[PDB]
Amino acid sequence: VNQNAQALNTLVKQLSSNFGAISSVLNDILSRLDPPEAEVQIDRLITGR
Amino acid sequence: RVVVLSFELLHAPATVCGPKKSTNLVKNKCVNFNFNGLTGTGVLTESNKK
Amino acid sequence: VADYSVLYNSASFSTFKCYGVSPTKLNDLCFTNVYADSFVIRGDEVRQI
Repeated sequence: VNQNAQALNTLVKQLSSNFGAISSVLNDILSRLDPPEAEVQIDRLITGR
Repeated sequence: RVVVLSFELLHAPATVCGPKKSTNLVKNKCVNFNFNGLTGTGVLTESNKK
Repeated sequence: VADYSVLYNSASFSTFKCYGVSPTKLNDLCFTNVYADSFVIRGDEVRQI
C-alpha cells in the first residue's frame, strides 16, 4: 500500500513541475500568449507530462 | 521615446478586471471561476475552514 | 487593468512592433505590479531592444 500511495502521490506531484515551461497551469500560458507562440511551449509541456 | 512595462506575477490581489464586475455568485454547481486572477473550473461550496 | 477607455494601439502612431498581445487584449490578463520605464534612444539602438 505505501508503494501504491507513493506512486499515485508522485504521479500527482509531477503535474506541478513546469517541465521547462513558464508555469504548470495551462491558464497562465493561455491567458497570456497567442495560440501560435503558445503552441511550442504547450507542446513541450505535454511531451514532458 | 521607448516605454516598456516590466511585469511581475505574484499573489497580491487585483481589484479591477474588465468592463464587467459583479457576475453574481452561483454555488453548489460546476462553473468556471476567476477569483483574484486565479482561473479554474470547479464546484463552489461552503465549508467550515477558518 | 490599466485603462480600456483610451486605446491608441490601433494604427494611431508611426511604428508598431509588438510581441504577445496588444493592449486591447490585456484586459483579460491579471498581473500584480506595473513599472513604466521612460527613456530616449537613437535610431540604430532600436534593434538592440
